Amino acid sequence: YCHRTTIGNFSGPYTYCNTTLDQIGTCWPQSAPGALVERPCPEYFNGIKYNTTRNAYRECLENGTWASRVNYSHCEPIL
Amino acid sequence: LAQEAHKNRKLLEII
Repeated sequence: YCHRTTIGNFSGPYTYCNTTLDQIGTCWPQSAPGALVERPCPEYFNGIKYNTTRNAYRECLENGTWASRVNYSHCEPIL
Repeated sequence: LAQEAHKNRKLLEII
């Protein structure tokens, strides 16, 4: 439960991906199978980079769950 | 920055 009490209606797995957390704290909202859920990673963990052209492509599984591992390694300094 | 971005991203591979 990432949205908490103010999450909305219903509350079940079914064929839809729901709020999922991450090591760095990346809260992934509701979704579904075969859905490319992309988002710019929080590289600004101090104050580095002044462009930021990388992304985090975390697609959901086809059965109805999140993928094994997300490609967050694409994040790098401003060089 | 020079030595932070690394640890920052180093924590990204864990994701």
